[PDB]
Amino acid sequence: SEYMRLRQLKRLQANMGAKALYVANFAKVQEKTQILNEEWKKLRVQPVQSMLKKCTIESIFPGFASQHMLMRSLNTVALVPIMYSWSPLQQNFMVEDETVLCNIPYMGDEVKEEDETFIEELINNYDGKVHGEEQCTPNIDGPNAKSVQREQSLHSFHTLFCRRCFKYDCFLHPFHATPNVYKRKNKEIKIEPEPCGTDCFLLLEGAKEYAMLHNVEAPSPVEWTGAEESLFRVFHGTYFNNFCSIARLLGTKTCKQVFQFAVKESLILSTQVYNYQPCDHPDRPCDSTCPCIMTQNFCEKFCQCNPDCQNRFPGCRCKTQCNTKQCPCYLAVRECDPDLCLTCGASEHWDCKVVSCKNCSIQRGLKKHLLLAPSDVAGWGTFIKESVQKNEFISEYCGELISQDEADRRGKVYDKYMSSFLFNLNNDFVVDATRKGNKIRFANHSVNPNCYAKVVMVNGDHRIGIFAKRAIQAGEELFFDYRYSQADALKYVGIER
Amino acid sequence: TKAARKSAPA
Amino acid sequence: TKAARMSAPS
Amino acid sequence: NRLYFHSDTCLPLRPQEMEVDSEDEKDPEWLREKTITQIEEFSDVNEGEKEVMKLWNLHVMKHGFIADNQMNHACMLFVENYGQKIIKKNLCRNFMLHLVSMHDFNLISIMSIDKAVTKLREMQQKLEKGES
Amino acid sequence: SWSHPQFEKCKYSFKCVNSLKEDHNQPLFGVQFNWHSKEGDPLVFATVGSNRVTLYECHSQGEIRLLQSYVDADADENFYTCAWTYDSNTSHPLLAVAGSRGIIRIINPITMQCIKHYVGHGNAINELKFHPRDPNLLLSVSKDHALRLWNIQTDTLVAIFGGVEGHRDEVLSADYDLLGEKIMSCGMDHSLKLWRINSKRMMNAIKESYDYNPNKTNRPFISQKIHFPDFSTRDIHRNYVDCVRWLGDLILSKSCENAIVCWKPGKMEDDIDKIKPSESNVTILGRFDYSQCDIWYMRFSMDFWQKMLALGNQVGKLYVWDLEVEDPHKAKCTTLTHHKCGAAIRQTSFSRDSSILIAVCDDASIWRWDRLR
Ligand SMILES: C[S@@+](CC[C@H](N)C(=O)[O-])C[C@H]1O[C@@H](n2cnc3c(N)ncnc32)[C@H](O)[C@@H]1O
Ligand SMILES: [Zn+2]
Ligand SMILES: [Zn+2]
Ligand SMILES: [Zn+2]
Ligand SMILES: [Zn+2]
Ligand SMILES: [Zn+2]
Ligand SMILES: [Zn+2]
Ligand SMILES: [Zn+2]
Ligand SMILES: [Zn+2]
Repeated sequence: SEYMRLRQLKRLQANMGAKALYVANFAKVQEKTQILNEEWKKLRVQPVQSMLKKCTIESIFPGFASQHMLMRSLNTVALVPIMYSWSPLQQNFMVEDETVLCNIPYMGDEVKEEDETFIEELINNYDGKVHGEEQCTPNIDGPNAKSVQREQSLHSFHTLFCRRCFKYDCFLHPFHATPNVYKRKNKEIKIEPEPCGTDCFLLLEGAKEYAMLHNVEAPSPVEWTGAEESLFRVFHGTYFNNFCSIARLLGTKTCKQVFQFAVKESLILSTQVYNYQPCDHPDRPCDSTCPCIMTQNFCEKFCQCNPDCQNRFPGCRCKTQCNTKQCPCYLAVRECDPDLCLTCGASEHWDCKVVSCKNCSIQRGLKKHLLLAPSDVAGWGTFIKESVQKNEFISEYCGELISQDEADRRGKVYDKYMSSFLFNLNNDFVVDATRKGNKIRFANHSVNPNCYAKVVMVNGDHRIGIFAKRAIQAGEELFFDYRYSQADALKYVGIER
Repeated sequence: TKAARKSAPA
Repeated sequence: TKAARMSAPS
Repeated sequence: NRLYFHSDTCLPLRPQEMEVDSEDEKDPEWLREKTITQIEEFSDVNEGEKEVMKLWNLHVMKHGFIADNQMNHACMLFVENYGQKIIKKNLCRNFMLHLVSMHDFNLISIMSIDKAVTKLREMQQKLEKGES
Repeated sequence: SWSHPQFEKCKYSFKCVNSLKEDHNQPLFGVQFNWHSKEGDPLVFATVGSNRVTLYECHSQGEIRLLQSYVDADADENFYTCAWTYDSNTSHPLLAVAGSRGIIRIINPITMQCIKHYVGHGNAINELKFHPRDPNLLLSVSKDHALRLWNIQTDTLVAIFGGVEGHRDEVLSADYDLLGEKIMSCGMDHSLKLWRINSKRMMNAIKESYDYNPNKTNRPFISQKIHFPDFSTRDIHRNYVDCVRWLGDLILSKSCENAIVCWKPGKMEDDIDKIKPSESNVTILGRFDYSQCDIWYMRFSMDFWQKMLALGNQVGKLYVWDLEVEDPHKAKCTTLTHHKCGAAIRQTSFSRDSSILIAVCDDASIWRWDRLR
């Protein structure tokens, strides 16, 4: 009940430490300022002396007469356009919706009721939330390693790895709440024909028979560390009864010792586009309930459906550059899959200068060298270093990947400040090059542009590509049609050269 | 609720 | 509510 | 015919600088620091798993692997480049777990695991020979 | 004005000896005493406001004499800040000025002409600061959400502080610590961020900026792009943080909430240099309560010895606190008022000897307060 004395006790403890700190710090302050003061006494800087349009400085205290001085003009300087800070990106960076508005955007000190209303409705989009408003498996390589199950030893890898990006905790895709992704489809089951083989398990009586039975004996005494045991369960799930190899991978155990441990363990226990998300309905096939069929997307190499699924896009058998409607991938508004398109050369040329399949540009990041300079139309513009021919890929429009709600929340202040970097990708996502992006973000709007945008399905991801509408000469500024409404085009991107 | 102003109103 | 966005011909 | 500017520092471009592109980079240094600090935030993941994941992520970022067919090469390329640091940082067991996980994900074969571990051991003996 | 009753008045006392008014009648946003003035030489200060930067000389019996007067050719220029420095080689004092356009200009008052100019900032410059030990290193905070560190000897951009973990909105102020090892920055995003410049990366970048010769190379000077601060907090103030200054190892910061807070990163015991960038704790040592300072862009200042702190409010009142106390909650205050001073005080400045305190207002007036012997 009388918690007051313990709360006041902690206030008292703090107040004493604070005065002790403040005093000790003030001593340091006086010590470092004496050092700076000493360095000052060494230098002899020249005193500033007295000195078109005049200036008059009037005093308010009687006894001081008004002063006049003829104003020295400061030379004209070259001004560069406005630009807020941004970070470079060559691939979209996924971003979670914000709960609390960082701060109220400053926009003047005038008495506008409509402006005060705007601030009220901005806060309401965050739901009144504005800042300031009213257990772990121990390391197997370490000394503290436990004897653990395969599923448990691999848990972090299985959980955090992105099958699509090939990276742990990727910045693009959300976590695959289905475990079939890390379930080996084609099992590698093998047993060595001849012994490895002085300490080979095949020399043990009735051992080869047991090995073929899973997919008696003899005792021969080994001390397994917890780490050795855990590594065994991991390798056993991938190698199976190929003890010749498991022993080789352990290194710290013989083929017979590994086999004897395996036996011991065996006696235990239509205009709109929709986002793509891989399907995983392990019993029912790809039907009206499958997310892929629902969202009008093809099943991909990442889908967990049966390989002989009709919904899966098959790639192409092209012997051309895949840059015409004659290529199925191109026709479907898709970049060639490096694991399906095996005839056109999309699966190779990783170190080559020329690529044989011209339907790879986005996934390979084969963008042209863009130059930044002040625009002839508005703000900063993007200029092409070298001449490009018609329909040649120029650059992907990269940026933060945000939700439609997050886009409207951000867009609210973007449109007030009269500048936006939002670009609709699909019904689920908006690419926002405001905070992170690349040089193609400075492309201005033109009702008669030299570039065009196209959202392409590139390896299970929608990506905005910017291509040449006609042949562009070197040094030209790039423009594309923003496709705003008739009204919005006049409101925000009105200037036409 | 209210946005901070850099200068006085009138 | 809907803020301006650049768009590509679908 | 006009004065160009650097996209990073808003500073201008001397004529002799137009041959290099500031954005000819798949893995910006902020992006690399971002993966390292995000992997470190995992409370539930141990020190060894964390360190391996960071190295692997920096490796795929540097090279920009996009196809499943590149994964056998990527694993060998990883032992060749980061292999010295794996032995040094005592991470061979966690690397083997990473390899097995790639196999479970249907990205690599048993030949890949065998090859990779053989190269790691071959270069372990090479380091050992030099530390004597 | 706080929870700890102070009955004794401040030991320092001041009297108003003069008030000037510039003809342009626009807010005077900045005032700096040239602390590099040689001992015995007269006290010289500069004021920025509108498109002008004029210099003044302090004399006995409250006389303020008009030394120099400059104007930008550009009518739409509005200067906000200034910083004094000296040319190491020639020993001429230089004055750096910046404002709305986002350009830094270095003025050589000895030669009466604008020598260097730096254009690069994406928007307005809210504060300019020189490194306390390297007079060529100039720090500029900006409305573009970034801080830039420039080497004025080689005209290079040493580093840009900002990006992935930088300020989300305008950077209003920043300050180097005593020996220029770190910077503490603040802004509209209600946050204070630490940036260490004694790190291997930064020390090497400064060394390199001096070695850079454009004549002897084809490539540009690679500037460091620092996206991650060494500490960040949002738990001190609940509004735009417009002023920050180091009190040795502690921080003094203010928002538009009528208090200057004395805080430190980490728990009470935690040392500044052992602070992990993940540090989620802050400690409040004290507060300096005052009234009517509800508008943002009002800067406090200290003397050379950091013995006293001065702040002006929106109604022309000036507060001076004696920082040489045992408890920061018991700092004595002397409040200076004048019947003709009622404009918002934008900034204050003490002379290096601390004998004169100047205060500039929104009505283009200057106020001279002389410390009583
Ligand atoms: C994607 S940004 C283009 C880069 C921008 N000009 C800059 O300097 O940061 C688009 C914004 O630039 C401006 N803008 C782009 N094209 C324009 C045009 N044709 N006329 C006027 N303003 C334009 C508008 O503020 C628009 O919302
Ligand atoms: Zn991914
Ligand atoms: Zn064997
Ligand atoms: Zn399906
Ligand atoms: Zn399917
Ligand atoms: Zn599917
Ligand atoms: Zn094809
Ligand atoms: Zn194809
Ligand atoms: Zn192809």
